[PDB]
Amino acid sequence: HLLKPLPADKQIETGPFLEAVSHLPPFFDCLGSPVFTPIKADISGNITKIKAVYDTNPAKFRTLQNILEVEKEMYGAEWPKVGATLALMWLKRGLRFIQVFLQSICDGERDENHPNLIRVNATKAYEMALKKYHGWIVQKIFQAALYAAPYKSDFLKALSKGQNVTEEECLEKIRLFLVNYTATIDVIYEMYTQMNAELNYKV
Amino acid sequence: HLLKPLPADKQIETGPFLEAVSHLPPFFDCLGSPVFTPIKADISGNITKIKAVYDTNPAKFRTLQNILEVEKEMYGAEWPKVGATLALMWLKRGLRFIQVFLQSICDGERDENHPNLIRVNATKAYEMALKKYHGWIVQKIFQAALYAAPYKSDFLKALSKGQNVTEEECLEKIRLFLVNYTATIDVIYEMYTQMNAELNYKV
Ligand SMILES: CCCCCCCCCCCCC/C=C/[C@@H](O)[C@H](CO[C@@H]1O[C@H](CO)[C@H](O)[C@H](OS(=O)(=O)O)[C@H]1O)NC(=O)CCCCCCCCCCC
Ligand SMILES: CCCCCCCCCCCCC/C=C/[C@@H](O)[C@H](CO[C@@H]1O[C@H](CO)[C@H](O)[C@H](OS(=O)(=O)O)[C@H]1O)NC(=O)CCCCCCCCCCC
Ligand SMILES: CCCCCCCCCCCCCCC
Ligand SMILES: CCCCCCCCCCCCCCC
Ligand code: NA
Ligand code: NA
Repeated sequence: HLLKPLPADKQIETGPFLEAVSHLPPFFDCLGSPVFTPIKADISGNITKIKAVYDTNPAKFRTLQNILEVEKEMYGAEWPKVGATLALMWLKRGLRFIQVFLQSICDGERDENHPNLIRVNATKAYEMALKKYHGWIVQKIFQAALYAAPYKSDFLKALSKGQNVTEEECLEKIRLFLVNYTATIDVIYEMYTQMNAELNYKV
Repeated sequence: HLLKPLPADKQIETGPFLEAVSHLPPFFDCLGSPVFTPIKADISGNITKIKAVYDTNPAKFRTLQNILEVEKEMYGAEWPKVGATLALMWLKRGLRFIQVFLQSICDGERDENHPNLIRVNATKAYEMALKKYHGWIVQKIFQAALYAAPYKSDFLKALSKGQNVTEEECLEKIRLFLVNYTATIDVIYEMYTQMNAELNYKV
């Protein structure tokens, strides 16, 4: 479930984007703990919200840019803290977490003392994508939750279950996925900047 | 939204029980933090599951005892870790948490160093109702989450907002609620014992 390549105009079609990222919450099951259940629910809830908006008028909401532009017009001063704009503001952070996490694993980043954990990789991704938006209590909850993360080898095997591929092949496929995925996330973040749609409030 | 008194036969009608406890998740908002959102979702999800079972045949599922008896018959060896029996096994723990927490506040239990927090009351309730069913990682997550709890005075005011009553009056109304609520929870727990429907697994 690769993302589509970016067109020259860098516009991201909403329908296909939603279809693609809808495949990402299931992989949370690959972490193997109920600790990750509310996480999968938050990301799913963002996707549901954006889809619900889109479905009201797919042509009006053809692209993610259209969502922001249209909602900016539709709403008052509560924008961008409303609607699919808010849902995508949070979704992009989760998407970026996943991106940074996977990229870190693929790049061979590891605690040389504990080379088969994924805590360093998840911590980096958390720092880069989400931490700034969490108050100290939520940050404490993340640090605790990371102990529930699987072994690296197990996580990777879970990502390729049934395919009977080597770890090296699994990582090559992740790297392939990361190309259009990273590009797409980067464009989304830049659009939030350009539209002055980004907020910095903590939860 | 008082619970009904217990009849001589101690049978608890499912429909009215569900209607009554459906009023309890909203009061989570009285804690004033997003930290409690996944908690309210778990308890709501149990109530939804039990209601969904009940709705298949309200007469068959007339009482909570009926639910356990019928599901024991309907299911194989997966019972009691299935169905509305499992949902109620977890719901009762949340209900008991609430009971112990409220009763502790009403009984004047406090950290004399910090008399306007509710951490001691919530810790006691957690220890008595849920802790045993949590692995160490989830227990760490609870301890962290408790820091998000409101001041006692604020929590109580939030429970009576609009009514313009004193704290003393608010607590008298809580104490009234606790009579049939405690009795009902105690019967539920005893039924799980009698039916050998209780499990001790940790999450
Ligand atoms: C039982 C004993 C007691 C203990 C219970 C305490 C439990 C406390 C758990 C707290 C955290 C649950 C995770 C969810 C966090 C969320 O609060 C945030 C903000 O969530 C956003 O809020 C907005 C309003 O401000 C809108 O409602 C958004 O919704 S809208 O659709 O309405 O616009 C919504 O996503 N999302 C987040 O921070 C994003 C989560 C992304 C995670 C990325 C993967 C990381 C994996 C990490 C590895 C560990
Ligand atoms: C974003 C950065 C990363 C950080 C994110 C990490 C977040 C981790 C949060 C973890 C905890 C969320 C709370 C939910 C816990 C639940 O896991 C448990 C068991 O839940 C049960 O599981 C069963 C299967 O075994 C069935 O599915 C039940 O469902 S069924 O309906 O299918 O049968 C379900 O209730 N319920 C519980 O432990 C019960 C909760 C009761 C709480 C009572 C009020 C206490 C208030 C406490 C004050 C603090
Ligand atoms: C601390 C664990 C958080 C890990 C979050 C990753 C779960 C999603 C996995 C996405 C895999 C998509 C790969 C497709 C090639
Ligand atoms: C650490 C905070 C957990 C508190 C859980 C209590 C929330 C539910 C309040 C129930 C109030 C019902 C009173 C009716 C009279
Ligand atoms: Na690179
Ligand atoms: Na007493």
